[PDB]
Amino acid sequence: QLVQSGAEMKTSGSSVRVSCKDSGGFFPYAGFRWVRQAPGQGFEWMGGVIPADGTKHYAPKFQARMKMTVVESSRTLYMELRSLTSTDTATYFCARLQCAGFSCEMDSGPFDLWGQGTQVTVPS
Amino acid sequence: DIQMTQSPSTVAAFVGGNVTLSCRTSQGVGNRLAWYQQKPGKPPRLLISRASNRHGGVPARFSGGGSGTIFTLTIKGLQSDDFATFFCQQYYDSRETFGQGSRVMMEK
Amino acid sequence: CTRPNNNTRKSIRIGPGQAFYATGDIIGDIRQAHCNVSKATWNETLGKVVKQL
Ligand SMILES: *[C@@H]1O[C@H](CO)[C@@H](O[C@@H]2O[C@H](CO)[C@@H](O[C@@H]3O[C@H](CO)[C@@H](O)[C@H](O)[C@@H]3O)[C@H](O)[C@H]2NC(C)=O)[C@H](O)[C@H]1NC(C)=O
Ligand SMILES: *[C@@H]1O[C@H](CO)[C@@H](O[C@@H]2O[C@H](CO)[C@@H](O[C@@H]3O[C@H](CO)[C@@H](O)[C@H](O)[C@@H]3O)[C@H](O)[C@H]2NC(C)=O)[C@H](O)[C@H]1NC(C)=O
Ligand SMILES: *[C@@H]1O[C@H](CO)[C@@H](O[C@@H]2O[C@H](CO)[C@@H](O[C@@H]3O[C@H](CO)[C@@H](O)[C@H](O)[C@@H]3O)[C@H](O)[C@H]2NC(C)=O)[C@H](O)[C@H]1NC(C)=O
Ligand SMILES: *[C@@H]1O[C@H](CO)[C@@H](O)[C@H](O)[C@H]1NC(C)=O
Ligand SMILES: *[C@@H]1O[C@H](CO)[C@@H](O)[C@H](O)[C@H]1NC(C)=O
Ligand SMILES: *[C@@H]1O[C@H](CO)[C@@H](O)[C@H](O)[C@H]1NC(C)=O
Repeated sequence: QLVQSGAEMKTSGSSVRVSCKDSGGFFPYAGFRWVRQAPGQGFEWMGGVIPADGTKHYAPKFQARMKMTVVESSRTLYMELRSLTSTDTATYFCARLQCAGFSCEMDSGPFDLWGQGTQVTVPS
Repeated sequence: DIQMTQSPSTVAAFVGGNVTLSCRTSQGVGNRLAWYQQKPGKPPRLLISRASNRHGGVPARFSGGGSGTIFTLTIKGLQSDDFATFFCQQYYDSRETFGQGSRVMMEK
Repeated sequence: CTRPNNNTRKSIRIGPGQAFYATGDIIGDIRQAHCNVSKATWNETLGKVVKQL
């Protein structure tokens, strides 16, 4: 399962680093996604990283603010959001693309395995 | 990009009752459309892929239909564990985007 | 030179910790690859070559 860092609270301007460790492998086999959920309104695509080829794919909005890394030793994805704002308060999820048995999607599927969430609140 | 407008938002229902949602895309996605279900705290739970194909652990009471641009989700016989916020997702284009949710309440 | 189909990888596990990256699906309509060489500036360089030959 994917397990994330605990809920945090930051200031307007500071940088927040979320984390996502997947206990069970799935690192060189599937492609993971970073999705944040504003309070009580839908989701919002924010990134995607295939750790087998090491290809990152940032959304256009969060293209210059954030950057995501991979650490193969500890098997952890990181998402560092640099320029916070009062509107970046959201529950941040890391997901994983669908795996139908032993053949895992790497490029485009529905997210079937989610993380518990990391409630980042930034008031200002 | 691709926009998903979920038609019936926050529709009331009672246990053992019919309820039909609707997810209408901006541009056609073929059949690449998934349906999620999130209860207030948990992360979402994938229900349906390919807009009709259910998953392991989803009851037969759920049903995804439609194709092209207009998709639906029909829960025929409701139960007290199905009242949540349902999201529809296209995974056609490069970055998959979700709807905005469509709650199902319990006021009898 | 271009390849206009949009592929979609799908990694298949064929053993203990070693995967086979297949092609799961082609999104859209399938279209033949090709290459374009501008006929003007290609015929002109063929003229140059045939002059030097
Ligand atoms: C290779 O196989 C092992 C063994 O099946 C996989 O690890 C195990 O994966 C299962 C399935 O997710 C985990 O069970 C889960 O436990 C959580 C609670 O932590 C529960 O909420 C889920 O519903 C599910 O029952 C199990 O904990 C896990 N065992 C570990 C990590 O020691 C492994 O993921 C597989 N790896 C690959 C690359 O396929
Ligand atoms: C796979 O490759 C295909 C190319 O055949 C991609 O389809 C094209 O995707 C782009 C954006 O990624 C679409 O451009 C958009 O067009 C609309 C006009 O409807 C415009 O308003 C937008 O601003 C944007 O420019 C393009 O229409 C679309 N071509 C189609 C649908 O025929 C596809 O996104 C790729 N998918 C993956 C998963 O890689
Ligand atoms: C192969 O593809 C390249 C593109 O990578 C083509 O070169 C590009 O051709 C376009 C014309 O279709 C050029 O646009 C020009 O833009 C300037 C201003 O930027 C404008 O003043 C011109 O009237 C024209 O619209 C573009 O600059 C050019 N790119 C480069 C780097 O030169 C090329 O034509 C293609 N060749 C074949 C055989 O398909
Ligand atoms: C729900 O609708 C179906 C037909 O679409 C009908 O057969 C069924 O009896 C309905 N159930 C209720 C509880 O109204
Ligand atoms: C392929 O043909 C079917 C048959 O009408 C059509 O419904 C579908 O939209 C076509 N696909 C594309 C990508 O044009
Ligand atoms: C190529 O160029 C030569 C002269 O530069 C001309 O005689 C000939 O007709 C051209 N061929 C084509 C196919 O344009």
